[PDB]
Order: sequence, then structure tokens, then C-alpha cells
Amino acid sequence: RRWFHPNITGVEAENLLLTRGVDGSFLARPSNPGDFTLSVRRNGAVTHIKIQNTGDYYDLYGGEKFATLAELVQYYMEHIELKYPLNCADPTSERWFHGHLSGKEAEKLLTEKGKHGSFLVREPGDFVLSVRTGDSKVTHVMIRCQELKYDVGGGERFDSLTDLVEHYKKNPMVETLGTVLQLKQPLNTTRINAAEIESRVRELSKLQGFWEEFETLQQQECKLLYSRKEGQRQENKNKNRYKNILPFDHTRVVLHSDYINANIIMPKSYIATQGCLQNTVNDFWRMVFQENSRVIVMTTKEVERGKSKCVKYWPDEYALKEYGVMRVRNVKESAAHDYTLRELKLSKVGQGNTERTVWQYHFRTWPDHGVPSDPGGVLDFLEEVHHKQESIMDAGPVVVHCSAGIGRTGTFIVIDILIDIIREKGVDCDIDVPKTIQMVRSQRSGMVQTEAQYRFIYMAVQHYIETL
Ligand SMILES: Cc1ccc(-c2cc(C(=O)O)c3c(-c4ccc(Br)cc4)n[nH]c3n2)cc1
Repeated sequence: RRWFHPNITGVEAENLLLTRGVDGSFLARPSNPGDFTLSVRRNGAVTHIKIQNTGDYYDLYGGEKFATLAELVQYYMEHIELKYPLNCADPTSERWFHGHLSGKEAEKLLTEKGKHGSFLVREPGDFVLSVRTGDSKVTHVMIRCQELKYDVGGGERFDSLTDLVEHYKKNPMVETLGTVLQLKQPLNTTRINAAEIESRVRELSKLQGFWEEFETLQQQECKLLYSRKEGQRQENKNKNRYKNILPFDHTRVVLHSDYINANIIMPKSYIATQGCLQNTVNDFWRMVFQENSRVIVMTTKEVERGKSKCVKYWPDEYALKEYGVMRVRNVKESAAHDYTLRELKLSKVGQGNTERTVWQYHFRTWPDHGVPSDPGGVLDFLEEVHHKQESIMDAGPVVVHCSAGIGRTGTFIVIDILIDIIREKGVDCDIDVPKTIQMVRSQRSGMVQTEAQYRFIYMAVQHYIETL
């Protein structure tokens, strides 16, 4: 993911491309903060293409809609031509990069938070590689910066700290008396005690800290390019709301004709899916039935800004409808402040004994762009959803959806995952927001789409602990 330059300007981007690149060279950078710019070289000139993400997907101007920036780049490199990634040397979005950090502070961190193989890189004008080894000690390796090249006092001179770190991860530096300086995993600084979330939110709100943590998580997306072949099949093309936002094959819900754009999320399980299309309503009810799901979480209006986000897949109040082999009666609608509850009865046509109640929780007040200013409404809604799921003996995974089923869906599921760890293990437990997002993202592409949702997840977890 070296093509992503987090701290450069358009002018700097143009100079890089016209001097260090050729025609077909490109890079992506953050813009209007929240937006992104694909800066490409074509015929000795630079084109700047806009990428928008209000929380649902990456929308490339003159292109398609994508689950991740890595996925957008992989597509255009396998299909203006995107030929040569212009590499970034800047290590700010690296998990191990701590910058302004002292030898005592680094030793504190490796001693408490660290285990064997834990390492970090901190900053005169030179850098330090601090490693923990044992079962233990901490070793400090000097990193000379000479003419914008990095070295450990001898051997190879690297173009960036990244190339240095990667090199010494594969071939570890061996101390004269046997000890191999293994770089096994970055120091896990994002793992915190739940009860101290407020202190971390304060530090993250300083000069922002939330932007560095999120982009460091975004940098790990290139490790999640799992196959999405079933979704690409000719027979399955129009079963997708967005042609390029597909389910991973290894986690997709298989229907026992077997396709739905949905994925099982294992942290109580979830099904992360898209908003129904006219032609997938019957596939949605087959899935709910088969999975034995008793709760559905809808986090979108049917129509937002004049565009259909999800078709009406449920009958009107008191009405009975058949959707293929599946039968649904809307028993009762209950309208709360932020949401509407719909009590549905699902059964197989021709089998009276298969009947079960499906509680549909429709959140109706989420803003068209961005996230709610306060998490109270979302938390209260999640609490009710949790209590319903809990009261139902042997219930299947909770179905969660919005439009593409990755942004608002991912956000709701992750909050639910974190507030659940707290429920079980109590206020004195460890929680790691990006480790949780990364674990959910390996089960469905681009789960949690923006920095605004990322910050909202932190605000949600903080507000839950405050009222505990
Ligand atoms: C100065 C400074 C600021 C922020 C960080 C930092 C550290 C980590 C980390 O590895 O603990 C991560 C992560 C993360 C965590 C686990 C997994 Br699996 C995937 C991503 N995401 N964002 C992060 N930011 C480090 C130094």
C-alpha cells in the first residue's frame, strides 16, 4: 500500500509524478477533508481524480464504487491508465512508527504492553529501533539517516524506514552472543483498558490523533485482498447493488441459486448484507430462514437523497405476502423516536410447523452524510436489539444491513462487538478498536468506511461506559 501518501499536497504530488514517475504513474492522497485524490501522470501531465466517501463507499469520479482504496487500485491495475504505483517513504501510517518518543517512554511501553518480538521505531535526526526479546530484555538499534537513506551502521542503505524494517523482519539482526533481534509484531499501543477510554479519546482529540490511528489501520487493508469470485460470476452479477462491492468467498452466506451478497461475521454472530434489490428479496428471506436469524437491523431509509438504498422487503402492517417459497406476515409496527420495530412471522409455504417471529429494527434517523452528532440514540437502539436477541432461545445470527452493507453496517456491528466485551468481562477488560475493525474487515470488505465512523465508534464505547 506504498502508493498512499497521507501527508502531501497536490503541488507536491505533481512534482513527485513529473520527476520520480513516468506516464502511467499514480498515487492516492487525502484531499475537502474526508475526500481523497488519485493523482495520475498521462502524456507528461498530472490529472487529479476525486474519491468521495460520506460513509457508504469510495466513489471514484468517472469510475466505479469501491469497498476499499486497495480494492479500487487492484481493479484498475487488472483492468487514464493506472500502471506504476509511486511509492511513499513517509512512515507515519506504520503501526511500529512512534516518532517523537524517548528511550524511557519506549522502554515503559515494551515492558507493560510488549511481549517477545515486539518492536517500535522512534526518533538527532536519526531513529531508534527498540526491540523486546525473551519469554526478557529491551535492545536499542541506532538508525542513521544519511542523505535521505536509512541504515543500522553497516550493509545496505534503504530508501525508507519501511524497506529497512521489512528487510530486518525477514533477515533478523543477530547480536554477537546468539540473541536474534526478531521483529515479530508492532507494539500494541491501541489496546487499552475500557475504564480509561475517556483518557485515550482526549489524547486522540489532540493535535488529529484520530487521523493517525485510522490511517495506520487503513494501511493494513492491502493484507485483506481475499477472493470474491462467486460475486464476479455472470449468473451473480445483477445480485449485487454495487458491481465491485462483493462478498469474500470464504465467509459468504451459501444458500441451500446459492448466492446472496452477504457474509457471516464471527466476533453472537452477524450477517453483514446489502439492502435488497427487487430481484434479491426472495434470496434475502431464504437466507433469514436457513440461518434461523430472529432479528434484522436496518440502518438506512428506503430512499435517501432521491436514491433507492434498499427495496421494501417486508409487507405493510397486518398484510401477508409470499416471496417465493417464503411467507411473511407483518404482525405489528411499533414507532419509537429513532427507529421503528416491525414484528414479522416467517414460514415456509406448505409447512405450518416452520413459523418463527422475526423482529426487524429499522433505524430511521441516521444522517444522509456523516454520522449522528451524539451516540445516545444508536446505543439505546443497540441495547434493545441486544435484549431481543438474548431472550430468543437458539436464535441465529443477527442480520445487519444498510445500502452496500459495509459502512453503517460495519460501524453498528463493531460498536455491538465492543459494548458486548464490556457486558461480559466488565468495565475492567481490554478493548482494541482497530484490532476489532481489522478482524471484522477480514470477513467483509471495507467494514467501517470513514474516520468519522471510526471516531463515532470511540464516542459510542465512551458513552456506554459513562452510563454503566
Ligand atoms: C504514535 C502512534 C499512533 C498510533 C499507532 C497505532 C498502533 C497500532 C497497533 O498496532 O497497535 C494501530 C492499529 C492496528 C492495531 C492492530 C491491528 Br491487527 C491492526 C491495526 N491501527 N492504528 C494503529 N495505530 C502507533 C503509534
